[PDB]
Amino acid sequence: VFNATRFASVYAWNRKRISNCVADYSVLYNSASFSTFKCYGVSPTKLN
Amino acid sequence: GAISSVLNDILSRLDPPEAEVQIDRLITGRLQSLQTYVTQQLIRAAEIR
Repeated sequence: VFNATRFASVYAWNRKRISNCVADYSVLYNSASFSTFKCYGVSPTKLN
Repeated sequence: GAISSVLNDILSRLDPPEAEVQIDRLITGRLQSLQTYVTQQLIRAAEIR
């Protein structure tokens, strides 16, 4: 998702299906490795 | 007009400054629902009285 080899175009984007798993999303907000992290319709810390 | 009808859904999803905007819509709506219900019951009470 984030550390992929290469991304696709803005119209043929690579849609990765994430299913049957768990992972921390609040750490991504405070990972200090992204420029912007803004969630719409949900808080970035509460969705974790 | 809110993002969701369940109060706990907005409390569990949005931050306080973002949830209060949507929670206020539910409060404004649910308050008016009671004002309409109480208004009818107050009027219907006078009819039954």
